[PDB]
Amino acid sequence: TREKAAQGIKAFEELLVTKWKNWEKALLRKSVVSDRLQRLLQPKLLKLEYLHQK
DNA sequence: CCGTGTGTGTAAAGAGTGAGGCGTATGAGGCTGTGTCGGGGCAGAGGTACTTACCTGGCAGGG
Repeated sequence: TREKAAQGIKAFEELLVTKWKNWEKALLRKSVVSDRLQRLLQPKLLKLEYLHQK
């Protein structure tokens, strides 16, 4: 299995394709939005906390 | 008269929840012990009609 993984190979699990469900699309939209917000907020939150501690 | 454009069977995926049994984990029980801490009483400050009597306002005199 080592030799087969090397030289490249596609195991059966890695080839499974599941058709995307309607609700998964909304879930991904909400996920992207929320994580973009968190990444934008973390810097300002740390800035504010540092200012308060100062 | 042979092109093609649409239907159809029926189990095969595709999810989509849902269910059931089993196996592991937990508990409860005295026991005995030892540090500790919330706890839970524990009392405690500390905040219907008629008649008679009594009181008040008024006008009156007195000095």
